[PDB]
Amino acid sequence: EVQLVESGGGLVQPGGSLRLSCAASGFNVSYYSIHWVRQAPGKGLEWVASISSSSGSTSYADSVKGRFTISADTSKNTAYLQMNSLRAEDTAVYYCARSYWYYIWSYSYGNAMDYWGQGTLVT
Amino acid sequence: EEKRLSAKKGLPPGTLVYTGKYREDFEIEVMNYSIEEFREFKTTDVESVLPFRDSSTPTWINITGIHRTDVVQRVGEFFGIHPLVLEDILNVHQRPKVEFFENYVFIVLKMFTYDKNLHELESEQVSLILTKNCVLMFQEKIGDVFDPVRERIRYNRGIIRKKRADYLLYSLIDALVDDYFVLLEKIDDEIDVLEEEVLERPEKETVQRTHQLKRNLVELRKTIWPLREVLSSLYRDVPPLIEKETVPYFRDVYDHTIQIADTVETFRDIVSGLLDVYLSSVSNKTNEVMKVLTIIATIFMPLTFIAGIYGMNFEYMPELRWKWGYPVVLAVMGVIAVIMVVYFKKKKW
Amino acid sequence: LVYTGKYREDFEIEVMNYSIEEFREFKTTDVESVLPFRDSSTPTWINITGIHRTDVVQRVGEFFGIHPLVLEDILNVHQRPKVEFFENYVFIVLKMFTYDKNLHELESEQVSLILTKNCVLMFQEKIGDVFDPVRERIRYNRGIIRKKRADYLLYSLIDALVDDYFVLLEKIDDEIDVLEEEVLERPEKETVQRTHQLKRNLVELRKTIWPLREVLSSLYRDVPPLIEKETVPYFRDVYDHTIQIADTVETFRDIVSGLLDVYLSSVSNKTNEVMKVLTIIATIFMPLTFIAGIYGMNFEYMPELRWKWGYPVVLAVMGVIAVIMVVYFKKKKWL
Amino acid sequence: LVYTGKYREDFEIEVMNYSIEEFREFKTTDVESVLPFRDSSTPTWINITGIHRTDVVQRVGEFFGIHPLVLEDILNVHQRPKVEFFENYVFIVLKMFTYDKNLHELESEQVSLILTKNCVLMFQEKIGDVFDPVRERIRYNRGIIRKKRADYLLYSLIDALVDDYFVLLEKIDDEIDVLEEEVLERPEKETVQRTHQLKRNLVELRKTIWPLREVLSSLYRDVPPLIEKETVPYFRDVYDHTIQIADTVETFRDIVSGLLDVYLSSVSNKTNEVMKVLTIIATIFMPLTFIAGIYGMNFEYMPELRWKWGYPVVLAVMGVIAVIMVVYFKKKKWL
Amino acid sequence: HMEEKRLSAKKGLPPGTLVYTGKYREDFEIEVMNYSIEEFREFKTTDVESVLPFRDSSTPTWINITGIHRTDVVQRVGEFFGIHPLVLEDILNVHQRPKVEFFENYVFIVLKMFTYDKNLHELESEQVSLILTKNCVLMFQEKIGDVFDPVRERIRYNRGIIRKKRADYLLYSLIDALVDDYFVLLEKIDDEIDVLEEEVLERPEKETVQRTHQLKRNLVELRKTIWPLREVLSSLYRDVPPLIEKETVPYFRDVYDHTIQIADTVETFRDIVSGLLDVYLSSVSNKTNEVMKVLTIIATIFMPLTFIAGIYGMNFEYMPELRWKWGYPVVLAVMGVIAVIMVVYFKKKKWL
Amino acid sequence: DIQMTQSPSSLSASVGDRVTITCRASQSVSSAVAWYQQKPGKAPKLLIYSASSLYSGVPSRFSGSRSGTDFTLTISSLQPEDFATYYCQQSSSSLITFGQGTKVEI
Ligand SMILES: [Mg+2]
Ligand SMILES: [Mg+2]
Ligand SMILES: [Mg+2]
Ligand SMILES: [Mg+2]
Repeated sequence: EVQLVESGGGLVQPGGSLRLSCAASGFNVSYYSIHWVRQAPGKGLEWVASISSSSGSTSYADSVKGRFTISADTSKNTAYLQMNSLRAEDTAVYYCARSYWYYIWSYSYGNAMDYWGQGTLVT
Repeated sequence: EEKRLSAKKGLPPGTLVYTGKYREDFEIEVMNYSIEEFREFKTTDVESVLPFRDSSTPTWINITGIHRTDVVQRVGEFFGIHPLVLEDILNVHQRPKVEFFENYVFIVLKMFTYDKNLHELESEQVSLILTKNCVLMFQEKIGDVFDPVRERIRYNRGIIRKKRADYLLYSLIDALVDDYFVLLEKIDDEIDVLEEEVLERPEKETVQRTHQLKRNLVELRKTIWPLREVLSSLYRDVPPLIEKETVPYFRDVYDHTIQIADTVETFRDIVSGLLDVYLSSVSNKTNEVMKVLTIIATIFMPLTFIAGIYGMNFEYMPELRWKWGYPVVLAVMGVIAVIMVVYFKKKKW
Repeated sequence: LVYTGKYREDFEIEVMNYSIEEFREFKTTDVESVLPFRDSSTPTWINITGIHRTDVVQRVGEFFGIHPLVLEDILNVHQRPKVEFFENYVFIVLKMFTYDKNLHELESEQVSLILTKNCVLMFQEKIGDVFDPVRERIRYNRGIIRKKRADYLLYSLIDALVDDYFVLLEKIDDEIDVLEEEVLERPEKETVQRTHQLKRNLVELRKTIWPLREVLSSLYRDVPPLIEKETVPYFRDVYDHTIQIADTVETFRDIVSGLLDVYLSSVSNKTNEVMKVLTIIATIFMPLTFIAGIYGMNFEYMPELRWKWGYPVVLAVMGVIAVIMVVYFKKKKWL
Repeated sequence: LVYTGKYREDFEIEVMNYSIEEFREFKTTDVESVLPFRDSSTPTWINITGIHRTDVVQRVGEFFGIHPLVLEDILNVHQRPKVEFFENYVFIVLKMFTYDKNLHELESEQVSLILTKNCVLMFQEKIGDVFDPVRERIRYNRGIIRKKRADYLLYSLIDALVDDYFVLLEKIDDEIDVLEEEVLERPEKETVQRTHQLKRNLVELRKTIWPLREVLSSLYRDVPPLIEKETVPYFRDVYDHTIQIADTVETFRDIVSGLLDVYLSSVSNKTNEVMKVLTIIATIFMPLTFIAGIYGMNFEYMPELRWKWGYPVVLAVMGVIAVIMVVYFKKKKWL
Repeated sequence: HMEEKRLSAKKGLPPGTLVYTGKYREDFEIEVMNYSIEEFREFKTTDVESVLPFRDSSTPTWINITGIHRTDVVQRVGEFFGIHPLVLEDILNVHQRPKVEFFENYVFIVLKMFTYDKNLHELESEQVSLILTKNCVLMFQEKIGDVFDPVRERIRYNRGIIRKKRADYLLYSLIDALVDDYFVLLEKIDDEIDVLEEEVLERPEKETVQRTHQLKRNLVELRKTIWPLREVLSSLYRDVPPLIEKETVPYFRDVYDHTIQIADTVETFRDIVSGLLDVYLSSVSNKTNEVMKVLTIIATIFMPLTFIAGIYGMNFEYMPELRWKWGYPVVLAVMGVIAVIMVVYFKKKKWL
Repeated sequence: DIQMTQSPSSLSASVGDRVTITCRASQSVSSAVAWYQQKPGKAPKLLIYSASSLYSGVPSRFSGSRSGTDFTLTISSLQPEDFATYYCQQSSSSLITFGQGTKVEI
């Protein structure tokens, strides 16, 4: 019932900017968290950003700190990741993931990326 | 009841998080029983159950799988429910409680499951919310102890159809207390089994099981005392939401809780003694080894030195060729051993 | 007027004035330099690391108007957390904890904070602290601390302290898990010592965190005009964090107190096993050596004449008796 | 009428008059000084210690119009802390404690608070009290105690006495600290004596704390007409501190119970170690002496006379037997 | 439950008989204290009828029936005062936990008076039943002796406000006196625990086990009595029956708090006795450990030495038993060195 | 920033044998670590969360374990589809961080 689809990537010259849109079906972005993750082909996964549209709190990776801008249109129920000044390493597949937190102790909280999108190439 | 949702570290502000470890399934089932007709409505969608807020007839909404936090938030918003009530609903690790609001009554209760062949007592939190003429109910795993009420509503047995939502809440709480009673019966069975096993076969597994029973009884105590308190508060004054004609029935439930409380310490006492018994019992086993060892010394250790006293390589030894000296001394030795064995038979060792 | 603490190794004074435009800071032992900042309209963070020197503390108190009783309390390192309020200044004492992974103990330091006008004065005891996050936030303009008045500085100090409490809780959780595998799989006496030390540490954590919860709750609910109405929700956040810490410490104590039971009760059945081996070996060999002594008795009048081969018969008798002892055992399977 | 206190050594009277404009000090032991000061406008506080001098206490009671039943309760010392409310005054019974070294038994002290108009009095049996904080607060003009009436005086005295439990539990913490090494490296009878003396002290402490909470609740709930608000939340705070005391004492009780359990374990393990040493010796030597007694026979005809230095061969066999006997213990980690 | 609350049917008994369940038949007495604001009159009789006309007395009256073993008097009082036969059966049912029952005409309370005799460390219970009806309070006692003497002194000399008020205040006063006696017995239990601690620590005797176990059973029964009494006082405070008049409802909260303290004390005492058993086991373990050490230190020196003695009991054709240059003295030196090493090892390991 | 190391870099095995992968952190994280599968040309799929808890629909052959700051994934009974690239995460901090990646082959 829950589906994530990404659009708006695939090719852009280095030094430019491009915005990837994440559309969620059978699922409300209001009550969950949306994560953008990166993976260069043949390499490992790399977390990029996280947005919680309920409050607007925004978290960015140490690689792309300030470089990117993540937001979420609750009315349109989408998550936007706008990348600026694309570098050589940024050519990779970008994945959109649903997040839900769980409980370990009263002081430690952790989330699991249970749902994932298809993932779109960007160069 | 506080005006502010309590914050957490490491979470974005205003986040509601499920706490328990149950995520297998999700289900919604609605029972709108009227004075003459009833309906059963099972579904997975949440927009279908929401319109049932303003139904004139009493309604029983049951939601399984509160791991789906968004459904809980949506239903709370649609019913005018405080955010802290939702935080309490989704926080499993808390004792049973009751809170009175102007528009609804909120109750947190525990129902237990006990498994044979795996002596684990498992607690599942259920939240009851009496709002207007409806009863919202939040479980966290499939299966409950409220089937008898379901058959009562289905087959018109009893009084439930005649009455309003307060009687439905009473029926649910009474069913939960009856489940507590059957839990106590199961624990009685296991504690008798454990008492016999400890008293006649003390090993390490018995001590592990006995301490497991100790922790289970402690958890039952910790969950049954707040249950007694909340039943008391439910029947004591409760002006706004519950009609007076119902508060005698709640009275009975209160009585039951008291009984349960008494019983648990009875059980507690037994297991609180059981550990001590085990020690004695295991010492008894060691004593038996003692007995054997003592015997194998008493009739064998002394004989040796007499078997050495006149078994020396001593030149000045008179009885070297006495007339049948060896048979007579060996007969005396056997007599000594026999009489000392009889002496230990006098002590019954 | 004596320093109760036993640490006097190092002393330093460090100050930062800051504003929206630009900030200045210095690290010098001069005590007169802090005085003019009393008149600064900007908010300033003034820290005196060494409190062993009573003269500097007295001078700071007399310049800033601290009452003598709380000034004496500042030197009293053995004091439970509390608050005190005045018409111009407020005084709060907290504790900072250092925990080592290898050495299973924790060290406590008394950190005093005084908030007055536009200046926040900290009295530590030694070098090394957990205010590096907020300090870097001020230096690098990260966050909104520079925009806000002097009160957000006190809020940020308390925030950093509770974050340090959280990292300590992470370490304690780590050690508790490791100890869980240890007691489940390697039960011995140094495990008992380690568990007991951990229990004492959690007891200390509880008895210090509860007064700190009271400190934060009183600072929030009282909300004097000095503490301002703009930092109130942030203090509510710190209060909720303290709630988290207290619940975590409580459940950790539950676990660690429950760890030791089965091992302690497991005694007195190993004695059963040592008795079992002792008795099985004794009841086999001691009667056998008695038989050897009887048939080896040097009496000079015995049937030493062989007839049938006697030595093999005696050895076979010894073997048969040993076998019958072996058979007689484990019939009741007690061993 | 009848004196029942155990102690009669000292007899001292000390009165504090606290006001915004000034503070008035009492010295000496003039009994007739207090009576004309009955109706002073400013709130006043009177300590009378050593009520063994009965004539003084009956004189001051009669001059103050106290109920004779209240005097009978005051003289009696085997009385639980309870409060009685009257139109003219209010009567509170309470107990102080003190702890001592080299004689590990804490002893109590009957103190009868009496609040009449703006006057607050109490009757001690021994010199000294835990009222030093409130006394120095009054003398040195700290906080807002000076401005408020005698109800805040009662609050401050009760709060100081409640906070005395903090130093009592700190003394108990020190004693537990000593007992830690005392039991972890010297399992001995006196360790048991000391530990359970601590246990009885803690249970007696909680037993006395319960009526203290009861009387604080009785003051806090009724809201007497004389106590016209502005001090009730302070009494609620004292209730919170009482809850803190109860929790901390329960935690200490759990710690010392664990200590008694670990002493049990240490004794059992010492028995195990001794009997394991016995077991190892017997296991390694019984077959050895059996082999030695095998060749101690006296047979005329033997077939084992010579095997290429057979005696060294049997010695090597015995050595191998001893080696395997001591070694199979090593795998099982026995000892 | 509460199914129609009708009379049971025991099989040994005839269909309707009410039987006394306790074990006291020595005493019988009726003590009446009829008091008002200005005067008070009291007397003692054995004729039940002479106390019947006090039901309709406007002033409060305190009837006391000592020796409930006489079922005829109890049944006569119940018939006259309109008390249900089930309540009479509960009155005569000594073996029963405390409870409180609210009826339209009267309030029924069951309480236990505990007595503790030192030097015979068992405690005895005596059931006392209270029935508050209109302007009268009936008390039923098993045997002579009661803790209600301070209430009698208050009534006689006109101390306190007890003379002015109604029968509900008298019921409060009786229950308060009973709870004070409970505090007294808890103090005696504490004394017993102290003495037993001395005995269990210093002298690990056989009989100390019996004393500790009977003390533990006494604490169990004390808890099983305290808890229903706490529920009784809670119901008196909160359920506010019409006969309490609502002016004395703050008086019952004090007794409720007293019961709370009593329950806390009994729980702590139970834990302390649990610790007593462990300390006893510790001392007995040390007692056996000493003799175990003695046996060990004898064996670990005299098994190797007897092994040395035996190993030269060998008889071969070619033998080394021929003495070297003073072989026997060097053998004695070797055994002495072994013994010295072993005794040093005992000194090093610190036992004997 | 916090970094997680996942070893071994590769593991070649047949079916029916236990497969163990370990995973550690620069500083200890309590339990907020999760294990994910990845097929060639497919998005990652959650296997384990909270360092020891199976997901819903995941087969029980997979099982996570924790020992201080040392997390492990084990496959007691391997199935032919198990061969894939396995990843950790860290969720303790707000700054999520993966492992390097371990590929299981035949
Ligand atoms: Mg010889
Ligand atoms: Mg021997
Ligand atoms: Mg021999
Ligand atoms: Mg020999």
